[PDB]
Amino acid sequence: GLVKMSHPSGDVEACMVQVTCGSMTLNGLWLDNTVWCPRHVMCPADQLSDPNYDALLISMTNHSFSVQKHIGAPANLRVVGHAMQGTLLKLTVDVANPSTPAYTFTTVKPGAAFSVLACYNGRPTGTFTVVMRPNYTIKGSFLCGSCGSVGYTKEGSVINFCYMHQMELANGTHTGSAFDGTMYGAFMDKQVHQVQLTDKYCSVNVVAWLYAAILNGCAWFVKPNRTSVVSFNEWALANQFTEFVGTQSVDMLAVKTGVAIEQLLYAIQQLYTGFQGKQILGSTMLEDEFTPEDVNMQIM
Amino acid sequence: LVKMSHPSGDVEACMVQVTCGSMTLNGLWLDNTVWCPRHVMCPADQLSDPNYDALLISMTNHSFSVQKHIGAPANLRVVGHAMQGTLLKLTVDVANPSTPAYTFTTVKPGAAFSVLACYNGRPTGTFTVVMRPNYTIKGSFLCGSCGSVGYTKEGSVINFCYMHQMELANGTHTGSAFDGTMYGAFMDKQVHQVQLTDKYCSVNVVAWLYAAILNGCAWFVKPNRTSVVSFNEWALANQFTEFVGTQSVDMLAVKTGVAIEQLLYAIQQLYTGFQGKQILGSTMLEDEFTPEDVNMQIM
Ligand SMILES: COc1cccc2[nH]c(C(=O)N[C@@H](CC(C)C)C(=O)N[C@@H](C[C@@H]3CCNC3=O)C(=O)COP(=O)(O)O)cc12
Repeated sequence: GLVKMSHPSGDVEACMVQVTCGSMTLNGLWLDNTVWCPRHVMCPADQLSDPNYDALLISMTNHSFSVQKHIGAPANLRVVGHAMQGTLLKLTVDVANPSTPAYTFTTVKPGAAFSVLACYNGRPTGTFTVVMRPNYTIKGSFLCGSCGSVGYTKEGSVINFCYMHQMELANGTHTGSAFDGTMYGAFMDKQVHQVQLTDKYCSVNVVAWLYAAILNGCAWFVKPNRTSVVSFNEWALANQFTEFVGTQSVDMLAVKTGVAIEQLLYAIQQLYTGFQGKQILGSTMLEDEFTPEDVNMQIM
Repeated sequence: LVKMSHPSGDVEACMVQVTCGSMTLNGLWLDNTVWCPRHVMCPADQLSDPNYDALLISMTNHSFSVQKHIGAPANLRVVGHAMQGTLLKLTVDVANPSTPAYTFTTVKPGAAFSVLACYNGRPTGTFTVVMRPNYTIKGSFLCGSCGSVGYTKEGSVINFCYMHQMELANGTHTGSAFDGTMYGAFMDKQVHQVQLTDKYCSVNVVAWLYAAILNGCAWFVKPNRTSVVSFNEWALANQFTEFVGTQSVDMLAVKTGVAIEQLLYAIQQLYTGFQGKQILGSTMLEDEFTPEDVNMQIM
């Protein structure tokens, strides 16, 4: 009973713009008087292989950037200021966005989930939820012209913006910026080829998923045997597994099932070996794309 | 290959709480009409078998109160109530200023649509389902989600295709088309209901296999071929839907040079087992991705 859920995209659609510098164009996020977009917008296609953004910046001026609002309330958008921030450009416009929602800037830790709004030419086209892999990449769907799309969560009315798209790596694997400018996984926003670290299973999400299995009757894998957290984080470091860090959302699951964290840590150790042709909520491989928060809100 | 819905801000602009005595759920506000599941008239007790025909005439000028909570808040005075199928078609003295260009098309099994789940007239989450061959959906609805809406978008035209109404034994859901008719003809009544046995969306597996080939996973292709007509006869006995090709499945055939009928035969083999192999990271066949999905996302 567990489906990939995203926040309703509206609030964010009200903030998407197109940013242009010469002929290069991408997506931006118009919050109040500021417009954020990736800095590789300044760089001509020729210098993309080794750009000199400190050069490009000083070489640029407000007349280099044109911002346009293609959706909903149309907009006369004029830049009056610019700064670069890590891999992020911080343009200043003269009209505050009236549809600016309550927002903050938190950097996601691995394993956590967030919604992302897939935009092209400052026009939203699709929404989908991802999880921040331990190798600090994401398995989204992103095409030509999608940079500057945004990733956001939402507690209450506050949108926590967390991700701006930037690049694609090997096949299908993507990464980007936190809004403090820093690229996740210390990747370089250049057209060079770059190698990713190895992807690990987020152990906490596996735990949640097993909990959701218990909640839907699929419990055959629950044995009395228990492996500690301290012991688990040790076996974990040598089997492509993340340190298990327990949270109160996990304790809540542990009570309504009466099955302890350490019971499901020990099963994880057996099930990575092989299901031996068995299913848990329809799958043969451990699921790590669902958070304990997810399982709580969804199977509540 | 990710599960992807449309943006929802358009649909979010139309959501609305409808309240009728003790009962409350979501509606959709387009022009001067608010749509909603008709069981709001039934008091909570008497749902085991209501007389919606009785309940409707018992209604008066002020039986329904209607609130908009997002954007410009508002109570709306209703000026006329008509029924239609399992839905209440309510008439309101203010046309929705954020009304989009829309149609009401019934969805057929195998096709994907976006859902916007609401509780008390408030959008909370959005996802994408496929309509199961047995006319249920595998979704995530809780208490008060009644009235949430499923849609597709063809250009900038919202195609409303679903209003959620109920949950069967374990979390398989259904609702109505906007013509009023329940998918699967389940009854908007509080009784246990048998869902037919599901099947495999043959076309969506052919799409998914084409998604593999595109990503370099071609090991399962062999020059053998099963004809569509052969397949469907076979499908009847093996829990599959009949295959109906498409301009979109044809695009995959071209940019892969792999015939539909090769993957039809390839389906018949893989239905047994993968023989210790994996396809895009999976052991069983995957049927929730459409030929349109594969076309858009590997393009
Ligand atoms: C009667 O013996 C049964 C046996 C076995 C299964 C059964 N299922 C239902 C049922 O589903 N009943 C509908 C109302 C009837 C009249 C059609 C309902 O309740 N629908 C929800 C949506 C549901 C809530 C849970 N997830 C959803 O999607 C509304 O949105 C309101 O929500 P709430 O009443 O406040 O929970 C009755 C029943």
